Amino acid sequence: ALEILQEEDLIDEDDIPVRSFFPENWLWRVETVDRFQILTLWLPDSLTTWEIHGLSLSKTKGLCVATPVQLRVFREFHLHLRLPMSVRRFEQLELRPVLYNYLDKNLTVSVHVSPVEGLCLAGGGGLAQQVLVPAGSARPVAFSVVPTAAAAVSLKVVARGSFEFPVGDAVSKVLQIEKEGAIHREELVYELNPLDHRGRTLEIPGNSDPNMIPDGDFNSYVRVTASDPLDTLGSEGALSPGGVASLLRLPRGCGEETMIYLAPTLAASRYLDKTEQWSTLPPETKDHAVDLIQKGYMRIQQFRKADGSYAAWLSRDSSTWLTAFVLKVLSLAQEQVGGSPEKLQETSNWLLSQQQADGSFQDPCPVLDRSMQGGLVGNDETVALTAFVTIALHHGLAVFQDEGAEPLKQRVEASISKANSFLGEKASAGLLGAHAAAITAYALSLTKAPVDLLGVAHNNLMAMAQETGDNLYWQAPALWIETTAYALLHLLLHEGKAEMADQASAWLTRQGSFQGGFRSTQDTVIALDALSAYWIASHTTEERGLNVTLSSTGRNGFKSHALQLNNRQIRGLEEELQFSLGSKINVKVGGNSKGTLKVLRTYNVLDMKNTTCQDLQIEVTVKGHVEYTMEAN
Amino acid sequence: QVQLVESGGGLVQTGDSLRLSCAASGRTFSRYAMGWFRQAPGKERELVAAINWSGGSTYYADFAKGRFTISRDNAKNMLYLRMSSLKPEDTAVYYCAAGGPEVEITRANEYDYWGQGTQVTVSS
Amino acid sequence: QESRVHYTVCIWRNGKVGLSGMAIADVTLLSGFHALRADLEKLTSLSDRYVSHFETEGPHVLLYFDSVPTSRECVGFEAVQEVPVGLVQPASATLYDYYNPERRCSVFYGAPSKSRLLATLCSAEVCQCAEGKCPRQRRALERGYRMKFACYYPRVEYGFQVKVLREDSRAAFRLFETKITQVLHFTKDVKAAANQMRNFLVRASCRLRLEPGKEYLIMGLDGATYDLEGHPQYLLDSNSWIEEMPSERLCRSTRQRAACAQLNDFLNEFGTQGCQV
Amino acid sequence: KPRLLLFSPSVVHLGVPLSVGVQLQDVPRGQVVKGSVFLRNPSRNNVPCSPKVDFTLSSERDFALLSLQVPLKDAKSCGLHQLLRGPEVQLVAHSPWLKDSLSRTTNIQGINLLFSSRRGHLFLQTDQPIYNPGQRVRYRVFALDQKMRPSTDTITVMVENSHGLRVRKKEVYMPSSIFQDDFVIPDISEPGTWKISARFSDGLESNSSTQFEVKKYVLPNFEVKITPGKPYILTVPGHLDEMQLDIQARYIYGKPVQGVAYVRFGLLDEDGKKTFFRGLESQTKLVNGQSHISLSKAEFQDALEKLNMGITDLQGLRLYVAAAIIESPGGEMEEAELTSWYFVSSPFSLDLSKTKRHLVPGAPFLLQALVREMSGSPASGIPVKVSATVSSPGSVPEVQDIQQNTDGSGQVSIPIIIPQTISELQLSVSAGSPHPAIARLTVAAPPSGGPGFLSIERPDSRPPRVGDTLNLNLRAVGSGATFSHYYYMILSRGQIVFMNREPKRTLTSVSVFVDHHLAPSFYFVAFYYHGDHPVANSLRVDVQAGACEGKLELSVDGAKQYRNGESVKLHLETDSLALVALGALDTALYAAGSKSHKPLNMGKVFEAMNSYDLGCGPGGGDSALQVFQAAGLAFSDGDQWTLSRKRLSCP
Ligand SMILES: *[C@@H]1O[C@H](CO)[C@@H](O[C@@H]2O[C@H](CO)[C@@H](O[C@@H]3O[C@H](CO)[C@@H](O)[C@H](O)[C@@H]3O)[C@H](O)[C@H]2NC(C)=O)[C@H](O)[C@H]1NC(C)=O
Ligand SMILES: *[C@@H]1O[C@H](CO)[C@@H](O[C@@H]2O[C@H](CO)[C@@H](O[C@@H]3O[C@H](CO)[C@@H](O)[C@H](O)[C@@H]3O)[C@H](O)[C@H]2NC(C)=O)[C@H](O)[C@H]1NC(C)=O
Repeated sequence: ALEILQEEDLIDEDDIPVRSFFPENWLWRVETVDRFQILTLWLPDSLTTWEIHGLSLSKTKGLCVATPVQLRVFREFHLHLRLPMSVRRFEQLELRPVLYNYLDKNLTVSVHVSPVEGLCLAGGGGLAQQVLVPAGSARPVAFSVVPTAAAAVSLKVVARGSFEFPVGDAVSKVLQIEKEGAIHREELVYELNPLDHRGRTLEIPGNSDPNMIPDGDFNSYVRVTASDPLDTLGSEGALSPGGVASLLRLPRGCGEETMIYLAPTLAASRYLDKTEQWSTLPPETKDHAVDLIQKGYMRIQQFRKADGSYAAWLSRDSSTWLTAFVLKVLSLAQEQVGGSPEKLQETSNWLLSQQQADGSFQDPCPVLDRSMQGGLVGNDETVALTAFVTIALHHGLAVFQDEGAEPLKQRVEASISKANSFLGEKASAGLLGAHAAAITAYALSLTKAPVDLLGVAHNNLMAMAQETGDNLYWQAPALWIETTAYALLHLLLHEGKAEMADQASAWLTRQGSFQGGFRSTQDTVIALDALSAYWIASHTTEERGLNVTLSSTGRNGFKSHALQLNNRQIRGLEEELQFSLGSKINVKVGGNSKGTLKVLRTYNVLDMKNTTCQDLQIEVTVKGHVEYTMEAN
Repeated sequence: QVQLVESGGGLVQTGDSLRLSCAASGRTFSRYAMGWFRQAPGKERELVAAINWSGGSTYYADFAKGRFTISRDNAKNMLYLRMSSLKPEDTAVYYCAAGGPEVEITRANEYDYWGQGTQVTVSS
Repeated sequence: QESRVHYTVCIWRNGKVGLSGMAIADVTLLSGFHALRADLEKLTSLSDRYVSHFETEGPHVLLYFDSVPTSRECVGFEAVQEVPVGLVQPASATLYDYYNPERRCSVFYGAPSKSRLLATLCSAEVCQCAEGKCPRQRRALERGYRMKFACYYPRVEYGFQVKVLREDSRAAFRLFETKITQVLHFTKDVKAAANQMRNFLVRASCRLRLEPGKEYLIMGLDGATYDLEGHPQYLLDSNSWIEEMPSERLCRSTRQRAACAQLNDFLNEFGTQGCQV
Repeated sequence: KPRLLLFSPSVVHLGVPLSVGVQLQDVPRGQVVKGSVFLRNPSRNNVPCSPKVDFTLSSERDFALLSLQVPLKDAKSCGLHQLLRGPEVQLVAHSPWLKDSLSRTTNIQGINLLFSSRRGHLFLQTDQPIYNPGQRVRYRVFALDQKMRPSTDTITVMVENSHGLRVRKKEVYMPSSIFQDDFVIPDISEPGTWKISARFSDGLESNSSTQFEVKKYVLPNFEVKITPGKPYILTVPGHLDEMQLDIQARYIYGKPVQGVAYVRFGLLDEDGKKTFFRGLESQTKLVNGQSHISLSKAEFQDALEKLNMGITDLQGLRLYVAAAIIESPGGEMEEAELTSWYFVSSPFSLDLSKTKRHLVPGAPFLLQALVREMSGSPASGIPVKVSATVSSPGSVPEVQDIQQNTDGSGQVSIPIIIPQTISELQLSVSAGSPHPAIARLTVAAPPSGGPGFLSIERPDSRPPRVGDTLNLNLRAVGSGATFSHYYYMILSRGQIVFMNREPKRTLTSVSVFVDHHLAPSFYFVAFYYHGDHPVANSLRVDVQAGACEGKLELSVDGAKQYRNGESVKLHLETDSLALVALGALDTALYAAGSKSHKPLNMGKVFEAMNSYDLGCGPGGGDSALQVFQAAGLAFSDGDQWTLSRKRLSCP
């Protein structure tokens, strides 16, 4: 009756070109083009439109991109086989190829799926299905497929027409089969600390889970993160670069009068160098400050006597404190001014001629203006004279160049070490002064004292630390600025940027923030040498390394992955980590930074419940009789 | 690898016809594209004809259009070259060559696999 | 003259604790049917009409529903036949949520005279295909030769003569518990010996009657399923050689003396030496 | 009374020659100066970070545009990489003319600058915008320098994943200024966006990167697009605009889609909370691949009563349209959203960012604005009315009203008359009829001292192309003309391109040839002196070129209509010997992306050239120092000098 059909009036199947190559990007080549070039290429089997972009990079006319070409492909009679994303084995799916007819003829097309090993098809794969497709319309041909293999099965779907009008298309496409079970991610978090002894070496357990599918293993990756910045909020500074520029003064009067202008000018230059505030000033101010030191270096050379002894005038007898005070300054000016090295070598020779029998230093006649000496004038004058030459000979130790003065340099450090037998005896006595203890222990840590005679002056100085409010010190007082400034230079050598030095630096910054700045000589020079050493030490963070090494044994044999993280640019590293199984893993950690290790082991887990439609529901039942062809009995 | 064997060539006069053949071992012959080349003595390789990896469309050189015909049978792993109207300047060693899908046509260096080449000599 | 069949579609929800809203019904008909349009717009002009919009083109019916209940709600329609169907095969039907299309439900449905799912043999964790015509019982002497079929045209993997015991009926199959008489050749099951428990299964829709208590010769291809007791399990289908061994009333006769000698000399050549001389 | 002038851009880039301008001013006739200029590092004594270049200026040849070579070997040996706080360096001109004649304290005059290790241009594109997990990723980089020519310096590339961790790192030489590489996504990787960075090995601050998405997807067969009739909707209480949309639904290969379009509606806020409409759902049949849906005005106010709001509560917000069609025989579905259809108060957009500030009293104020359609193209033919109210200097305020239409691409240029001794200027700009867009602007006067003022006007307000010679006029306003010459310079891409002078005349003009060196953006800074005090003004002129120096045209000829597998001759045309990097990308990938990635066009190349632009604003200044450091210059005459800026902040 109404059962009109074709019966082997069809084409040969091998006369149909099979569509098999479906990329998503192609033409990925770089050609060398001398003005004009033709590339003769072949279009793939995907029926879309293509956007062909281009980029020209010439050595004479530079960079240029092209307006892209919309290239359109069209087969007019074709079938589209859109797969699902991933199908499991022993999960029945419906392949849906859709026939497309853009012609003006009522066609009759037989569609079959070619039988490939790895798929259980309807009837074994040899059976075909006819459907007639109208003109300008589209028709689907369903196929209920269940897979068998675990890897990949290349299936081919062939649609062929009759010889009344020869139409035909065939699509071969590889189906991806998901492994047995569901995915499972396991995070083994470990907070790293190679510093101290919290995790310098450790082991990691395995994962012989009874929920493991035995052949469904994946790769397991490692990733490591060093989340350790540095908070800037702990260094306000904010010392004014205008009152320091007022301290760049010309040397004026005699030997005393010059050094209350010259030594704050060098200490303003050495502060503004090491705090790097020459950008707030014109750069003419730097080369002005060189010429103030350049004229002032050979100004005191007029006052130099013929033995390395210094005084205010030539008729006045020489002072021991003033000769050490210029030797402290001109040693630091040897970097700026290329003066005579050996003339300063005989300057220290006069200071060794006044060596006492017990290790002290004695001044036969002092300076006239005793406000230049600062907080030295008091009951412990002999202690403050001895420790100040110890600072002065250590700064002048770098002037002793080559081997021509090195036998005299042995006589310098022997007179220092005999003075360390006298300064260490007064420091282990106990009751020193406030200023006299701060200049003593700073002189001991420069010239490398023995540590049993060094730390007993450390704890005796830290006992005198009366603090109030949120400040820590030893209306502005003029004498207490110098005592805090000598203690801040000593504290940065034992505990560099400590809990008290971060607050004691903020006290005398406020003392120099008054109108006029600092109000004498020694509280100006040493505190600008103290806050310059603090500003470097508060802006010098460099914690790095984090060496980490992992090693394992198993299916691969013995393999190991070593990696170092920290260049403080990258936020983390991840590697592939091809190790064995969930078994046998050794970790060795180095470096000195805080880290966070994460090991991501991924494998396949058990099946459990299907959970086949519990929210929405759909059911359909059909009854009746349909005519069929072929089959068997 | 997938290998190639040429046959069919020989001595012939001017204006005759000839059927070349290219046998192909291996299983993935339908995934590679083919092309007949030639090389004159003294000159380098040039293209005669080429056919798609699916056998759906053909390409011919500017002298080879109309006179020559390339065909592919993916069921027997064969490549043919139906030739007609021969000239004495067509005397060359005719090569059979294989290449990928994203390959160029005029570039001889971009094809992957090659045969040994057959000799077609046209006299007058 | 035109012919037609009738459908019945019933959906509901349990999603009062889930994602609510409206719904789109997306079903697939058979491979050569298209829906009758006048039966579908019967549910567009009613008061409690359920369907608010329809559009069909061939074997594909789209139905928009504005309300989903917790109880059974059924809509039936018809579809005519264009071409005869060349294969027994199910189809799908997917019910999407209208505001959240990734939350859906896809349930297969089968033929009215046949079953729903495809025929497969599932035991332990590994299943096996079970399609492809039906195995036939050959009698040969009442009606190709054995060595030609054993080595060259399917390459037969296992060789066994075996004794049939118990006939079960498990799901859509008919199982046969057996007992090995003589081991001839083995590919899988390396540890096969005599008097072992083997299950041979057959498709229950086929016409194959098997006689218990008698000894047959069964040759074919190995399977990937294992039985309930641990032995490898074998499938009777296409490319399987089913001949019963003749009784001693028949081979002691004079007419089948040289005819049984072809059968017994096959058991000694293939059982002790195997293929290729 | 005599001055030495020193100009440079405010940010030095290392490895790049630094353009240094030098100029004598108010110098006698028979005088020749000599000297040098170099980069100097303080706090490492005075070790130079550059070899010096000598300059010699006569009294008649009194200006010189120098090129100070900045090598990386001298910049590391002086100690700039070991510097603390921030990246600062000094440009120093050395001459004994300041000490042996002008009696100043040093033979040194200079300026404070910032230095940067960012140099060159790196461009890089990927194989795809979106990839499945387990797919090969191909990428290319392209190495160029400051002069937009291919560079050969050694670079380092790295690949950062979806969480932001380095999974691959290569350091490769550049003999041919390209680098192809391939790597594979892991099979079990999470979705996200990855980041391929490229950076020079000795240039530490070379940010250049693009991003690609990783997502599980199967490739679609058809792209769904939602196009409204207008990109806006008026929320005037007397009139509501219509809400009609067109859903074109076509395949990737050209032909329309036979299907049924299923539409849901809703509203969306700024946080991202979707509020759908229960009811009012649309289900339409596609004919010729399009579906014209319409939302009625009676249905719209009924849905707001269900959400207990009204028409006055639509001040912010946007109307959300989500559409998902189903192919009527195919059974294939794809989705599309529409998330940029805002409830607006006016159909036009005002952009007064091209209008300069700090303008000269006694000169015409140039009100230049840009009129654009709302979320659309610039519109022409729209009237703009400006109510200019000058505030009180001690007298009554006066109101001016000047109307002018927009010429081309929304460009309007309205000069208004500003007299002397202004206190401040208040603007009330109205544009469009009906329902106008408004903008208020208060600009401050220069302070009441007056050393002299300089006005810069532009007669041809059209944006010129490459090859157009543009004329500008200069008039000195508000002081005695004791000066003799004007001096100008052209700033482009953070360098000093050209520098010349022009003599003073009655109605003085100068012609500037717009070259291809002058970028899509260049500055014009001109100045003079009144005694010993500077008077300056500046102006920004954009160039609407948008063309390559060479060319690259791709063409597949014929009338198209190609089947699969056919031979295609791709034609390649270029002006020079060029390396041509090609790629043929699938347009169906653009529908599979959740956020559709925008690739590399020529417009991204021109905006990479203005990344080195050091100027902020249209130009001008109430001071003469504020003209220079808003243009990106540093300057010192010996007494007045510019402070160093704090990177590209510009508050
Ligand atoms: C491809 O096949 C279709 C059949 O599905 C062809 O369509 C049909 O065209 C005929 C034209 O005579 C239609 O017949 C008419 O029937 C109406 C019934 O009311 C009658 O009033 C007319 O006088 C005429 O006899 C027929 O209805 C129509 N089929 C359908 C389903 O509408 C189509 O023409 C074929 N294509 C080609 C290119 O031949
Ligand atoms: C230059 O390179 C650096 C590193 O090589 C990159 O810098 C930074 O990238 C992050 C991206 O997460 C930016 O962060 C953002 O923070 C804002 C909050 O202010 C947040 O709203 C954003 O969503 C984002 O998370 C960061 O600002 C940026 N810059 C710095 C100095 O850390 C980047 O590749 C390049 N930097 C720039 C500014 O282009």
